[PDB]
Amino acid sequence: PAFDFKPFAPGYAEDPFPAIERLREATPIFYWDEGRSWVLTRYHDVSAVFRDERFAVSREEWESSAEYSSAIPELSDMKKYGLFGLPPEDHARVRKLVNPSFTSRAIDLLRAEIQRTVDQLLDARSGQEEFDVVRDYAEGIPMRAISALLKVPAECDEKFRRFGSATARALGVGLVPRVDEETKTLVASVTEGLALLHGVLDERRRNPLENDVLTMLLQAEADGSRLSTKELVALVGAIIAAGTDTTIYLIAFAVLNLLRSPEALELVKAEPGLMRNALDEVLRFDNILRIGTVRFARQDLEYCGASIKKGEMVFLLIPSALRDGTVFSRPDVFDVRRDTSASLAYGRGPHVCPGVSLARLEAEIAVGTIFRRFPEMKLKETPVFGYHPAFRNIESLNVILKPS
Ligand code: HEM
Repeated sequence: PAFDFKPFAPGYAEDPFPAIERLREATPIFYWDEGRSWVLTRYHDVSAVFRDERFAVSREEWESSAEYSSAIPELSDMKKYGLFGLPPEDHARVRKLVNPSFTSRAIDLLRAEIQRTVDQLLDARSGQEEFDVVRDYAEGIPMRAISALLKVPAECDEKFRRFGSATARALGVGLVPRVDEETKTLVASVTEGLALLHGVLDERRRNPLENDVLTMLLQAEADGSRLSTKELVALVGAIIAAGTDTTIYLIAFAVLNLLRSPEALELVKAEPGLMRNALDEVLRFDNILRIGTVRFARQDLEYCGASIKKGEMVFLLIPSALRDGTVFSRPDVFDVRRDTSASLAYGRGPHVCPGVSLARLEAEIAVGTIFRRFPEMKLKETPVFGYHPAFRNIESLNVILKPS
C-alpha cells in the first residue's frame, strides 16, 4: 500500500491518477523507497504543511546544508539568496517589495503585447501543413511576457527561455534521481543567462525608467536597503525560471483538455467568461506537476504517524491532493463550472505564487484566441510526454486547425 511509487515510469506523465489514487486511499502519508523523503497524498494534510511554520523550504534545515555547497556551484547565490534560500523574515521583506508589480491590475498593461505575440505565432504557421501547440505555439509565449515586464527586446527572448528551462531542471537536481538534459550544456545555458542578466541590470542602472520593475528593485537595494545585489539578481532569475515551463504546460494542458472534453469546450464557447474558471479547473483536474512541492523538516515530529528526521525532505503530492474526493465532489471529472477556490495549484502561505495573475492572463489569451479562430480544431496523434524531473512535460501536440 505505502509501497511502490514510479513517478518516472513510462505512461505516468500521461495518466498518473490510477496509480497515485491507491497510495492516497490506503496511506495518508508514506515514505518513498529511494526517496529518503516522506510523501503526503491527502488534501488537508498537504494543505496544513504549506501554512505550517514547523516546516521549511530550504537546506539550512535539511539533512545536508553542505549538499548544495556542491553540484552546479554556479547557482549557489541563487539557492542561498533566492526566494527559497531566504530565512522566513528576509523572505517576507522581498515579497512585499515585489508583490505590487504582480497584481492583476498592474500586469494588465501587458495585454496588447501578448495578443501581439499570440497572433504572430498563429499567423505564421496556419494554412501550412500541421501545427504543434507546444513547439509552434506555447513555447513562444511565456518568455515574451516576462521580457515585456522587465522591458527587454524580443531579441533576448530566445536566450532567456533557454535559461529558465535549464535552471528549472537544474535546481531540481537534488530532489530527484534523473534529468532530461545534460550537465554540460545546461551549465552553459545558466552561465550565459546570468551573463545577459548582468548586462540588462547595468543598462537599467544606467538608463532607469519610470514605473518599472527593475528600476524599482535597483533602488530598494542601493536605497533604504530592503534588497541586496545578491537577493536581487536571484530574484529576477527565479522569476524567469519559475514562470517559463509552468506557463507552457498550462497552455498545452488546457488545449488538450478542451479537446478531450467536447462538453467542456461547448460551454466555453457559449459563455467565454468561463475560460478563466476553466483554466483553473485544468490545473485542478490534471496538474502540471509530477510529484508536487518540497518541504524540509526543522525539528522531529510525527505528522500523521511518522517520526521524521530533523532535516528530512517531504514531498506534497499535489496531483493526488487535487483528486481528493472529500474536498471535490466527483473529483475525477473535468468540470468547467466547478468551484475551484480550493485548488492548491498556485500554493498557499508566504510563498504562494506571485505569478498567478500573469499566468492566467497569458493562457486566457493563448487558449481564447486559438479556439476562437480555429473552432473546428481537432487532435492529430496521441500527445507525447517527456521525463522532466519537476513536472509531467508534454513535448508534442499536433492538431488540425480546420479539417477536410
Ligand atoms: C501556470 C503557471 C504557474 C504555475 C502552475 C505556478 C505554480 C507555482 C507554485 C505551486 C508555487 C509555490 C511552490 C511552493 O509551495 O513553495 C509557485 C511559486 C512561485 N512562482 Fe509560480 N507558477 C506559475 C507561474 C508563474 C509565473 C508566470 C511567475 C513569474 C512571472 C511565477 C513565479 C513564481 C515564483 C517567483 C515563486 C516563488 C515563491 C516564493 O517563495 O517567493 N510563477 N508557483
